Amino acid sequence: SYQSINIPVTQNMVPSSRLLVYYIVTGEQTAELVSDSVWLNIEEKCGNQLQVHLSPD
Amino acid sequence: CNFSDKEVEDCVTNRPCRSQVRCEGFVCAQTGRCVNRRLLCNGDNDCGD
Ligand SMILES: [Ca+2]
Repeated sequence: SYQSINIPVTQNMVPSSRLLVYYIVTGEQTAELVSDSVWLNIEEKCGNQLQVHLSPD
Repeated sequence: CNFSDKEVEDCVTNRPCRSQVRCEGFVCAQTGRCVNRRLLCNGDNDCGD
């Protein structure tokens, strides 16, 4: 088994992110770069989260 | 004189043996030759049997 990607999703990711995963395996005498990627859909959370309201209602 | 100027006897050994030389290729079933994986099904007997 291999470790999961456990990293927390960070505020610099909030529009979107892309995960790419790769390894080189060099079986026999020849290397192959092996890779994959997935689109990650992240919430549009603002970093400062400014909110505005009037005091009376 | 006589033939057989050499004796070999069985032993019991606790010592570890690292003789398992790795084969990334295909290990031939009867002969144990390590053929490259590319040589399977090429029409040549690259292993034995
Ligand atoms: Ca062959």
